Amino acid sequence: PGLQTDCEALLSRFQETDSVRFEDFTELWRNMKFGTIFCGRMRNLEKNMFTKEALALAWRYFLPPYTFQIRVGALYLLYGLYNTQLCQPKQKIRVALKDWDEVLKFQQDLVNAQHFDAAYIFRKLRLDRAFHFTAMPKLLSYKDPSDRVMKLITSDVLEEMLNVHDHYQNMKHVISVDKSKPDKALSLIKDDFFDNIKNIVLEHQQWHKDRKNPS
Amino acid sequence: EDPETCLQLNMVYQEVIQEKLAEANLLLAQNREQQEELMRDLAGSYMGHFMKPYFKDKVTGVGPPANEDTREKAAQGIKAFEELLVTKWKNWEKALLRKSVVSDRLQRLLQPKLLKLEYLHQKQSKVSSELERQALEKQGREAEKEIQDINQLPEEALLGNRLDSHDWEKISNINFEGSRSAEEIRKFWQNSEHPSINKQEWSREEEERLQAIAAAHGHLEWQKIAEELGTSRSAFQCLQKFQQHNKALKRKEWTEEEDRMLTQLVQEMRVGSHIPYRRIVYYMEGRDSMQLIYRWTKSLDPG
Amino acid sequence: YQLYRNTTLGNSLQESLDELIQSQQITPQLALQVLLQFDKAINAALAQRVRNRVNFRGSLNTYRFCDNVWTFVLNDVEFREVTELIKVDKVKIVACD
Amino acid sequence: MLSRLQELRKEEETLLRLKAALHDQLNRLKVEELALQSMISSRRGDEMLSSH
Amino acid sequence: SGIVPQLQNIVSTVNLGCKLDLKTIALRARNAEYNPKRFAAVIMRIREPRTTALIFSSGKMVCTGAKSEEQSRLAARKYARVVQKLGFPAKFLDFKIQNMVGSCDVKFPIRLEGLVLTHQQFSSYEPELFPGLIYRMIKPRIVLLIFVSGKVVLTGAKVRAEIYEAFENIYPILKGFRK
Amino acid sequence: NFPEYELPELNTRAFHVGAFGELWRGRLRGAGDLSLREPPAADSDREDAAVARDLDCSLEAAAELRAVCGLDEVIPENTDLVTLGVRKRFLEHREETITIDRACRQETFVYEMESHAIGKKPENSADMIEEGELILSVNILYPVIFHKHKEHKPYQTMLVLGSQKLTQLRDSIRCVSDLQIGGEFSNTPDQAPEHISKDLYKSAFFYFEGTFYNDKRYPECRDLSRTIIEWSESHDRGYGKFQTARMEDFTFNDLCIKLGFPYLYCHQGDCEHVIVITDIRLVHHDDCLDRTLYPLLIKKHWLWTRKCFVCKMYTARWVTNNDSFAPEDPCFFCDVCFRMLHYDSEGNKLGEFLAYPYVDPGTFN
Amino acid sequence: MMNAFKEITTMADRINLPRNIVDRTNNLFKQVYEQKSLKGRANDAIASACLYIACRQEGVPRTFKEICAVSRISKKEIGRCFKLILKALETSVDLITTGDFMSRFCSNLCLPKQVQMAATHIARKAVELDLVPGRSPISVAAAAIYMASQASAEKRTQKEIGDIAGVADVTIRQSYRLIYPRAPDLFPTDFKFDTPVDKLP
Amino acid sequence: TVPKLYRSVIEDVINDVRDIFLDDGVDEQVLMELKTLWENKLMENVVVCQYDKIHRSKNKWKFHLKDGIMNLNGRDYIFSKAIGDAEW
DNA sequence: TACTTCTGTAACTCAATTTTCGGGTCCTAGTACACTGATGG
DNA sequence: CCATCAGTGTACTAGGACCCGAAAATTGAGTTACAGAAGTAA
Ligand SMILES: [Zn+2]
Ligand SMILES: [Zn+2]
Repeated sequence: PGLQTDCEALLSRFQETDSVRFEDFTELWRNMKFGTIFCGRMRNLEKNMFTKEALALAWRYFLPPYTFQIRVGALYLLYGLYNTQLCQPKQKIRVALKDWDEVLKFQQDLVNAQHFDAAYIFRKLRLDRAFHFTAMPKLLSYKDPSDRVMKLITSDVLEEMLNVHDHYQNMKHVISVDKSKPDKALSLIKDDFFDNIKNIVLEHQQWHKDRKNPS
Repeated sequence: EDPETCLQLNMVYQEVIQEKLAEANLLLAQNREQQEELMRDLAGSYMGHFMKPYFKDKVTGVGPPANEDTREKAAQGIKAFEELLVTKWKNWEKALLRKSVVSDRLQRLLQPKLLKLEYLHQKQSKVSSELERQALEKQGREAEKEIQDINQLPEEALLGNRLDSHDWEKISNINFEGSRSAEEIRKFWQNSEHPSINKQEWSREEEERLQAIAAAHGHLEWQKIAEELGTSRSAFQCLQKFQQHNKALKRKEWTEEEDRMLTQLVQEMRVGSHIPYRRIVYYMEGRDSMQLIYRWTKSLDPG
Repeated sequence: YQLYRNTTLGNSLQESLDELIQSQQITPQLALQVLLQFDKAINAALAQRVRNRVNFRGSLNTYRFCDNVWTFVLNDVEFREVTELIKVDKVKIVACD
Repeated sequence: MLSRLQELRKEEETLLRLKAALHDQLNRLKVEELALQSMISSRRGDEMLSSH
Repeated sequence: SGIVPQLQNIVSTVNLGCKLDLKTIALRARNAEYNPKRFAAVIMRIREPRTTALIFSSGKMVCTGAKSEEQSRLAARKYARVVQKLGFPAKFLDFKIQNMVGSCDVKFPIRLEGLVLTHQQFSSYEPELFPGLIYRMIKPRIVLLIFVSGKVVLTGAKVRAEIYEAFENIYPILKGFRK
Repeated sequence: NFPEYELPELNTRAFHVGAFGELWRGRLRGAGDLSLREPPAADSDREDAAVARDLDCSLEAAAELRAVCGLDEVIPENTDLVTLGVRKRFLEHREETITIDRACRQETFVYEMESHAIGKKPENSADMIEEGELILSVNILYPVIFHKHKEHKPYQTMLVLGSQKLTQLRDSIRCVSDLQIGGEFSNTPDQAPEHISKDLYKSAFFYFEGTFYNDKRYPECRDLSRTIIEWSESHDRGYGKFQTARMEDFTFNDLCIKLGFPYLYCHQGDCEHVIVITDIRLVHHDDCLDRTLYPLLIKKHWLWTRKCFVCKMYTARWVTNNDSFAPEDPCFFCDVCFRMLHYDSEGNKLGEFLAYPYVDPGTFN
Repeated sequence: MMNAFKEITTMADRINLPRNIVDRTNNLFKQVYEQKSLKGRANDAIASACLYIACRQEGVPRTFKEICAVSRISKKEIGRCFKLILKALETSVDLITTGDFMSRFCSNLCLPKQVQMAATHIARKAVELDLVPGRSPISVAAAAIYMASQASAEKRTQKEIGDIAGVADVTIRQSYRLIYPRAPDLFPTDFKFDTPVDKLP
Repeated sequence: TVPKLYRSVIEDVINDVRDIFLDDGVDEQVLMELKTLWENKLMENVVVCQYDKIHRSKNKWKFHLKDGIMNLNGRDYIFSKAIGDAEW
């Protein structure tokens, strides 16, 4: 009942700072008084149910296909929510087996990137034993996602491609027995590969922006 | 200088682009697996299909035959859950019962005379005589008069005397669509819903007479109590009224042994702050949940 | 209807009526009238006195249709009443409507 | 849930376009390699005219 | 191509040569059906050739469901023998195969719209009435039901060679309209 | 095997619980996370050193992280958010519409059942559960006692212990069908009560994904699944390749099942319950750590209790059919009314009726 | 020969179709009465078949269910007589396209012109992309109309579309699920709406 | 259940024919002894029934039977609806 | 009074259409049951 | 001061129509024989 809106607003206000430090998250927590989200008269049953829902939502936002900034913000959100609970038996974040690899590699990347704040937050969460290592995220009965284009093509990939291409042109210039002209048997190389991929990516982002722009 | 350098650079370029192609193809395979998951979501599908007949056919819809243990259990007269299922008698159900009984009696009283009239007509068809034909016509007129008399019979004389055998099983099928068994309908009609059972509100004089008769005659022969009460009442109604106005039904006074029993039962059947008093009552003799609630909240509470 | 005068009930009625005829205690016209009345009564009772569904599986050996009567002969048949099973080697089903 | 469906299908079309471009690149690379083999064979044929 | 149609049904007729009392056959046959209020023939079924025979009072029997000419002839002879055992002077005269229905799959989707556009004088494609294109082949008097799934059903032929030649004639057109 | 969605959000592919538990324990092997111990200036230095070694950072950096990342009720609530605003409006509405404002009996009952045994340490220290025991949050669907059970299915959820022999949950599932007393006591109600159905019919079996684990522990037990297997072996019923077991040489750790998929548990002839495994998780330190009582009833439906049709003060100790006094054919009486209505002076039944001992499902289940 | 032109005129009036179609239907009826290759068929059925043929020929085809609802015979006889007339007259009719039933279907409904164009484009692109192989054009038109209405401001349920187009809601669902995943690329690029095309039932 | 139905049928038939017995000139004692004889004498598998729908697939027969009395293994059973399947 | 069509049965094909079949779905209306809140002798 | 006895706040029932989707079944056309009844048409 509006909890998802609060979580999304907090994550957006964290990402707009373009920062990973826990100091910004703490400042946002104090300004928004998010620690009072659990405040309010509610008996133990509904209290723990709401805590379960909040932890599940935060963990869902912490996992892919969200961006790195959103994932780290959701990590701080999980830390703050779990550490600030009114339930005597603090509710635990449900962790599935299939998602353990993603979380472990995310932590490894965080520590590798010198983002010691998020790594220490995750380590504190693990040490406190705040995780219920279940089989599936939820009991079974009866945004800012991440795109694959950036994984496929980015600045470094195209830089390497064009470096290879220009080196290729140079060795073609030097291979021919005569310096005047290259051999007629090797002239099929395409110069529009970079242009073609640029066209594809610009069309993709144009579609994306005209999509997220309302009619 | 020599195209060998062209070969080396070229297959290393092919290797890098082939690694890129393999990664892209793995992404495509993952995307198509996601799409397959999504279509099976569209093609996916309850708890109700299992409840009592977990194993059931998809052509007949019947489960496996009852186990020999089930047959032995039925032999010992252990009522199943569906056999002990009780449902209240709705007002429309009562009216339907009345109408169905009236129609049943009309049909049962008409079929004999109608068949007699049909036989008389058949005899008239082949009589090969005239004076005998006129006599048969007179008999048919008498039969038709009897049929008319039966048709115009009043409801009071048509209902019966709450002890005559009607076709209660037909009512369970034609009139009722099967929601009530034949025996249930028979018992409800004979004991409770018959007009010969006084359903009017009890009077103070009637209640006093019932109490006096129960005291003098004993509280064990309620059939004779109802018969002697004068008014047309069922033994069940008399017993119900006596109990609802009785004063020895509950013990009305607490004892040390009863307090100890209540404390032991509460400590045994507690799950925390939830104390189900209804479940505690039935190990207590002649007690109600309100009495236990008051006793455990006011006196036997440790606090 | 000339269909239900073949079972145990209808047969026994037939021999009882015959026994009265040979005893000179009843006339054949009344006998046939009673037979027609029994047919009507049994039809009405079965259509209105009975509520229970059976399901039978078998390998239909033969069938036959004529003058509005089906005559199935099935082999290795199993009937399923409310809860019990009845297995028979061969069964004949005579249907008429 | 059509939002993620459309996002995924559009990514699918984009990555099929990338695969088409890369497959054309690979085909032309293989044609170039065949030309390389042919012309290197022809050129090396000029020095086995004097062998032991 | 290398694929050939597989016969699914063969309708043949024979003259038993004597009038029949359908009531007696219905009352004495093993698997006969006789409903004069629904049809004027006795419907008999047999298991070994898996065929259905309609027997008429005039003595003309129609056997259907056979998957081969020899099977159809054997089924017709079986029905003739069955009628003979019932006390009738039934013979086997004028046995003729009247229809041959076969099915096949060219194994590729077909564009029916283009086919009807370029073969308007033969094909009749009405999606409202039937989801399949009806091609009235002219060289052999055969009718082909052609579906977008590639399945082709040939009907109306009296000989197997007719079906084979009709499929050979139709296959190039379908290949040219390969969706 | 890895548990994955067989259905989008409804079911999981069949996997061995043993492999899943082994994977979980190997991915947390020696990580200091599976402890099962109660939570505990000198320790600050050790914590800083541990952070430094785990995160490849300096001691001063570890101290800075520890000090800066520290933790960061009161009835009034102001400057509300959208969800907090909704909660405030709901509280105001409840205050203005309610006069007592207390937890309802159902709420307290559910909470106490859920939290009946949390953090309860063993009295012996020898039944302590090992670090990682694959708790199964099973649920048993109640039988169709009242008619409305068909519409909405009530269930009782039990936290079964992994690597726990079967027949330990079967002996723990509390159902009224095991307390049924057979025979008819119309002639005299003072007969010695016949052995409860729990003793006469000890047979029972689980069915988990095409495998009938029959409870053949006792000599009185015999294969109930034999009838089902023979029924399936008949002409054709789709079901096939049925398996069999003994149910005492198998444990929940050795079971291959799905999550959220209805499996069967039959006992007392034909009393059938739907077994659904909501989820499987490793044992934590904030839940029960005992093994003597771990087959623990976490929730029960609190069924209704039948009342005597004569007096509405007591339950139904007897059920009468074909009664010449009752209005309804199946009529429910307590001992007092039944005795007063069905026996003249010494136990001679008055009229005609078939009386049976009735155990209230809402009292013993 | 009479009592058929009057019946044809009554059928045309029940549809409010123009007089040129009526004249073509009368010409076809006179022709088929001249060949008499289908003498055994009822005159009313021949008139209905001629009316359907004329409507199909002039470029405003109707559906067999839209002639059955007007005529006194069932769709089976209408189709049989249609085929018989096409065989006897030795003439042919161009195959119906999904865009022919767009204008009438969307005019019977209160959908705006923008939604009509959107549905027409969706259906044309869907048939071009082979998303509905071998399915009747009317079902595809109904599915396109449904998606266009659900995405647009004015929403219509499957029932109303089925009644207007004479297509069972089950057929609408079957033809809608085939084009369900490809909803956006079928829509016009410049299409305004209040309910996102990105989310639909 | 079958004995109850048989008894009810006997009672109905007797009640219906009592009028003919009275009219034609035979005493009701003959009726009573008829009832007693029928009841006393009441003490190949054949099913006599009525067909609601005999569906025939390629080889699968589906029988929908309105009502019937069957004589399986020398024991009489009654059904008000039969849904059976068979393979020829 | 002719002079037609229209039934079955067979057999594959496909889409469209209907049927129906178990279960759910939502909504109004009592129902149980621990607790409160005086209430009176 | 220990019993009373309406109210109270729920989930849990009770009927009461009512809907949603899936699976099976049907229809519909294509051939061709065959005999007899319907169904207009003249
Ligand atoms: Zn049980
Ligand atoms: Zn009582």
